[PDB]
Amino acid sequence: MIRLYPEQLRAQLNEGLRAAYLLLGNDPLLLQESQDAVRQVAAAQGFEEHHTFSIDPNTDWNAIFSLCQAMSLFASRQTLLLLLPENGPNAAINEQLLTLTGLLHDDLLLIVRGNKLSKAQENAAWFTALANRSVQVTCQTPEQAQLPRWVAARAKQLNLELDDAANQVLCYCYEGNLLALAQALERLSLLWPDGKLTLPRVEQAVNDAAHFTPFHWVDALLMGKSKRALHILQQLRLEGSEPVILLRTLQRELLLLVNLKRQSAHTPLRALFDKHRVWQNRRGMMGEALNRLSQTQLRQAVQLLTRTELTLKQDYGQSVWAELEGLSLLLCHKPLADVFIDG
Amino acid sequence: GPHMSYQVLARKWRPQTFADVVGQEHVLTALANGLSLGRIHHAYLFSGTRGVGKTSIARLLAKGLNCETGITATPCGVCDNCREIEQGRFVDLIEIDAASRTKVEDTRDLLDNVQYAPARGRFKVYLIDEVHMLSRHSFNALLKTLEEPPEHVKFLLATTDPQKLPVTILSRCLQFHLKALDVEQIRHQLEHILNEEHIAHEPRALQLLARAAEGSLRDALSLTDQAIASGDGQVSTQAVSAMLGTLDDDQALSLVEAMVEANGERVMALINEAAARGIEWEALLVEMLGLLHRIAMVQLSPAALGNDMAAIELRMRELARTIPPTDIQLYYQTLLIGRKELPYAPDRRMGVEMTLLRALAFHP
Amino acid sequence: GPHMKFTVEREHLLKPLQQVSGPLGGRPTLPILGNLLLQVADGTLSLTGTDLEMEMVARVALVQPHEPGATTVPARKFFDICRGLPEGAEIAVQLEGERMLVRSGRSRFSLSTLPAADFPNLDDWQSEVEFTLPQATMKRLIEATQFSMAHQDVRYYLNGMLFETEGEELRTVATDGHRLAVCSMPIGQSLPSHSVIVPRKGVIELMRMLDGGDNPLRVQIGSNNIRAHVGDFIFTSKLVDGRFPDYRRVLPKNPDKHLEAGCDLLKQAFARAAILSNEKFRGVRLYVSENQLKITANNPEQEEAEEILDVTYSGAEMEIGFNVSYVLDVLNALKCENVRMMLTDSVSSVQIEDAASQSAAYVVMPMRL
Amino acid sequence: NLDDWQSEVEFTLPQATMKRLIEATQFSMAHQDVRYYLNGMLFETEGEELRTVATDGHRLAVCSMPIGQSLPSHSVIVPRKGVIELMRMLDGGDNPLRVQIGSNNIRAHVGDFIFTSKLVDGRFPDYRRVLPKNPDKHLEAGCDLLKQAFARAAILSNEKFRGVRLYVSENQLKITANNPEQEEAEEILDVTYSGAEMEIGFNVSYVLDVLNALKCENVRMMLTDSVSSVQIEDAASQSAAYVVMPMRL
RNA sequence: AGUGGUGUCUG
DNA sequence: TTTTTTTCAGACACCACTGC
Ligand SMILES: Nc1ncnc2c1ncn2[C@@H]1O[C@H](COP(=O)(O)OP(=O)(O)O)[C@@H](O)[C@H]1O
Ligand code: BEF
Ligand SMILES: [Mg+2]
Ligand SMILES: [Zn+2]
Repeated sequence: MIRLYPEQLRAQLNEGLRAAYLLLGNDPLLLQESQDAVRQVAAAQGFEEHHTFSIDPNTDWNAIFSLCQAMSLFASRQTLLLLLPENGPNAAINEQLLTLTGLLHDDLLLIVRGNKLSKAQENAAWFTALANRSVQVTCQTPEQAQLPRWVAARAKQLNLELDDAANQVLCYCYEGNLLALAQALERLSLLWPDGKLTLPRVEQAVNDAAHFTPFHWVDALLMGKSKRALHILQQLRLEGSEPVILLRTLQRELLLLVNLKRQSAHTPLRALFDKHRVWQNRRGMMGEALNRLSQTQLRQAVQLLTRTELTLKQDYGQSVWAELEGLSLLLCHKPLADVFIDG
Repeated sequence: GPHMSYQVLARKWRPQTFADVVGQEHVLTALANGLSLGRIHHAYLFSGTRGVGKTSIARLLAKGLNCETGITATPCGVCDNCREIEQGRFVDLIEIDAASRTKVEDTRDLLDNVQYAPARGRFKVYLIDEVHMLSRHSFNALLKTLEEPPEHVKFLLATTDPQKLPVTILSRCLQFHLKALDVEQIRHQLEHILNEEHIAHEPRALQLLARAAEGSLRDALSLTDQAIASGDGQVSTQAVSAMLGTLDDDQALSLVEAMVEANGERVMALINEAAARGIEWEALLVEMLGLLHRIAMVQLSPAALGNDMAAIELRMRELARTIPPTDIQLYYQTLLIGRKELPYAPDRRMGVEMTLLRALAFHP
Repeated sequence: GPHMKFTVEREHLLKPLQQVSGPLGGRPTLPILGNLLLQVADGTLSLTGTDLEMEMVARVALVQPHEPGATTVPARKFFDICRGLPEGAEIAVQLEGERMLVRSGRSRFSLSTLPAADFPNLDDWQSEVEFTLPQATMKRLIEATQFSMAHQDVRYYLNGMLFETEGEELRTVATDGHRLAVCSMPIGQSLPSHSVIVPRKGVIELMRMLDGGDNPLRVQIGSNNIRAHVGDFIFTSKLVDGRFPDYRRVLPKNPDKHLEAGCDLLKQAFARAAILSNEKFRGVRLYVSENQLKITANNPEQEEAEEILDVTYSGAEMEIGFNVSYVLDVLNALKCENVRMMLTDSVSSVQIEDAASQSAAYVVMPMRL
Repeated sequence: NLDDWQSEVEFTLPQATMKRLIEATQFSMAHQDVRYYLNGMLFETEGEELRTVATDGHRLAVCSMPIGQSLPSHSVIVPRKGVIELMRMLDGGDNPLRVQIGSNNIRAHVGDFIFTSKLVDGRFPDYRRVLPKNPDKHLEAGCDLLKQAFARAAILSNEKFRGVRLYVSENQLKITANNPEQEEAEEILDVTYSGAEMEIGFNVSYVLDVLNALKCENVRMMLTDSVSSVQIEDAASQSAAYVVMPMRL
């Protein structure tokens, strides 16, 4: 199939419409805008009737097959849509997706929306049979190092003037929150029809919504950015994240750091990285962290992490978020006191 | 004020025009611009904090939508239809307590009411308070209606915890986030309310009430009515302060402040207060431990203060900047030891008192 | 005074309350929409039941002393009291304060009521179509199209039924996106042309109000509401907005081939083919040749039925794919012995109608073959 | 399978007889009560009579029917599930019913098939002491006449605890009900009676079930005072008795 | 109303 | 490239499908 970013989708849609469109990724906003563009282009070429379905173990597949095979009294040119579940094309769903891949026709246009597909796990069969004459659209959230240029492009295409300061403020409050970021730009356009956004204008009309995953917290710890890591920790506290997930995500990299710092006396860090199968972008930040106050924080932090783990897993009142703040501050070149470490 | 003062300040004082709303200027300005320019989204999700006006803003927006003078940011005065929202009932404006009617059947009836024409107003406006409580199937039905809503239907959703709303609902709703009111705004609105109620008030009592409100204007209004209750139709500073102290539960922070300052009589007075309130003592020790731990983390890095403790920011700063880390370490160790030995004491009260006595006796 | 002096037998009150109850009984949107509205006026009792969209009113004659009062009382409790009291018991209900007293021979009840000023009433509207019609004609008009209505479709206009007043005839139209049912009958009177979309609930209640006697069913339609008078029962229902799909366009424009057969044989053949039709991808295939009609379906079992010699045909050999539900419902609604279908093309839709009775016409959009 | 070679009691009983015997007592059982001995029906055998007793500590129901065959006195508690499913399978009154009760399990041969169940270990209470021992007030009424009046009163009854006050005066009976909404229902009925004015407040569902169990035309109620129980039965027989212990509200 | 499932939150 | 969670016990809340 044609693998495509949202940038050229319009162009591809102007070239022609394929049998099936697969909108995949973890970003609600990018998927939604891609689906809207696809539906508008389809309606331009006569696809008037729409449908929606949620791919679920309790869905009625017979209705989908009936509407795909049969035609309607009006608006014969029809389109169909399916929301894939959180996990993806379950093993009980691949066969019926294959049937749909057989039950299609040039009259119908299929839209597939859901999270990213683990291609290493799921491939061929359904995937290749669509790949015959289909389009894959990858709509994933831009990361922190990439978000500012995305926001600049969005401001340019919405006819706004964003300076670097407003851009970084917007990139600060809204991460993993591209939907609310676009809504914030829309609200700022509504607030001032001038279209010129400065620092105070965006600063006043913005909330610290954000959305982080424990990987962001662990990366912030490895870079040793105190404010960034603490902001991430507060955000996962407010979001309601399970602290034990944070514990495991930090523990994996912390034990890797302990192993690397212990073995670095006999082997350069490059061969250790190769031994443990760690990737290059990970390699850079882990090399930055390994020579940043090591051999003391790597056992003191393991001690504090064990304290948090046992306290979390014995009682039911939790109250481990402050201890996680202690960890966030220990691994960022801000030494703590033995009083809180030992307990 | 009213015909015998039974009518509550909270409900009697509710905005009827956009200008009577206290400074939630963001949503008001954006909505006024959208209404005047004709740029209308299908749904207008409102959110924020309790008692900061999201239901008031939604009601005023419904009034502006269905007013016969046209889509205006300023609903007029008489406009019988535009009046029916406040006094009596309006046919086309449906107000649903989504907390009372969470079921997919109760919302099914109204989503089947969607396709019928509005009686008088232009828009079949829906005001769904506490929208986060609809079940999964109620949310599915609401989303299905939000995909292709008719041009005569608008949805107004208000909630306090939007995180429970699905992303599918949030993508179709232009969420307007309301920020917790400042102490100045709350104090000014309370001043205006009391001045127009012909209620004798002292300036300091208003600031005390605003600080005690925790950013919610309705909290300030309820505390104000209660303060008038504690007295005879006058909001006196002494009565308000006594009422606030009676309602006060911030014992651990005051205990840490007085223990670090080495103020034995104040510490014992605060322990007496915590005893008279029937406050758990192990919980008191845990709160003091958490406060000391947070003070230390702030001393390490100013970013350790999250948005969960915006009420007690300044004091924390004052304690973190002025107290060396050695003293905080010693006090944390002392209170940890005391909480460890709390069960084996004459009673919890004496155990907490003795732990605080040790912490004072350290004098480091 | 406060007492809405009221006195009637049970025999003349059980059926009117049973009619007025309607949708009441469950959880209402507003707490008052579970209470029947009782009104006394000019020697008549008015029973009213409202759902904020439907309005059922019953009139009962008063031949005993009465007082002009009105109040709303819980529907289920009042009905349970009314039927609980013995046969021929002269109910005497009066009012005082906020409680109304029900009385019978050697029995008393007290019920909590709400004011009549708060109970909703559907606003008066101007009517453009004043229409009167016999009972059986309306019964057939509804029954011949109710099957083809949408089932909670996302398209509002698909739900409900279309009423068209054209010249001397009234027409009922129903569509679900794949079927079309049209029933047009003369009414003996001239009316202005008008088009109205009636919701599913209104159609169901219209079918419900039908009596086995001879009473002129009076239909009065405005721009946003429909009203039906049947004896002393009055029904008001608001309408569904939008545009109904123009049934004239979906009607096969220029048919050229046609099959003629009977209702019972086709019914049996399609019922037999249904068993060999999978629920997944439900449908049938019709092989049509000269005086030949073979009905099969898609199924892994790969079965077949053949009754080709029971049909008359004069066109070319070709195939059209219907669905089990569509054809079964259409033939069931076509009770006449003879039946015929207009095959135009495999892509185009097919008309089912009687050999000489074209008033009830159905249009089925086939599959893609 | 059948290791219960010896049985304590044996019955060759008509199906209709036990159908009435259970139907006249089933509604008074206890469902998932903490008193495990009350979560069942007591079959009691004495002389030629078999009795079913069911109580939940708020109502007692006893029903006795002759058999003709002399049997030793015995007591057994059949749990709720066993007796309910035996009642369900007890159809086709033409075929007789065989009953085989041992010390630990019960068997019922219905038609051609066999049913097996276990027993409740506890010992059922003595119902003779629950029955009032000095009924000084006796009143009579019509079963349907009384029942319809109770139903009409129960229409406006407290939905949580369906309770009515029954007053007895000279040749007159009064049933008064109210709900938390103060909706008052009052029914007055003509009875034959001789005694003193007395009020007693008891549940409505229990009395209605008692009346439905007695498919008769004349009903006799026996009462002692406002605080003790009421013994309801029919006036055409003494084979079925019911004890309703009132509320103190 | 009985039964079974999903899911979320409290220690 | 992906990479993400202990537990036993209990309390609600909603939504089939049944059964009258
Ligand atoms: N912006 C505001 N202006 C004036 N009063 C307010 C405002 N916000 C809250 N209130 C007061 O609080 C009371 C309840 O407000 P409400 O808007 O219902 O809060 P919520 O957002 O939690 O639904 C109102 O009657 C009003 O007195
Ligand atoms: F009405 Be609010 F959300 F407290
Ligand atoms: Mg609210
Ligand atoms: Zn107005």
